Amino acid sequence: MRSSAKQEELVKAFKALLKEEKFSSQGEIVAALQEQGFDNINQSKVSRMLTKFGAVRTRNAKMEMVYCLPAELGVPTT
Repeated sequence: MRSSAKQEELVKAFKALLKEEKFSSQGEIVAALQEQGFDNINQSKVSRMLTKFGAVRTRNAKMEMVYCLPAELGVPTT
């Protein structure tokens, strides 16, 4: 019985957005999360999360170089 609104959402959202293979830059996912429901996001937050989580830029179904997520890296805990 503990309803504490912690930032364990910005992490599920971040990893999910990347794994969908749509965003081709930081600023792209920066704006995306603002539409999702995060008013605490900027270019530094997105560039920091990319380096922190360890995302990779790869060619998708249509050869577009977009941001995606490799093997399980960045489990919610801290």
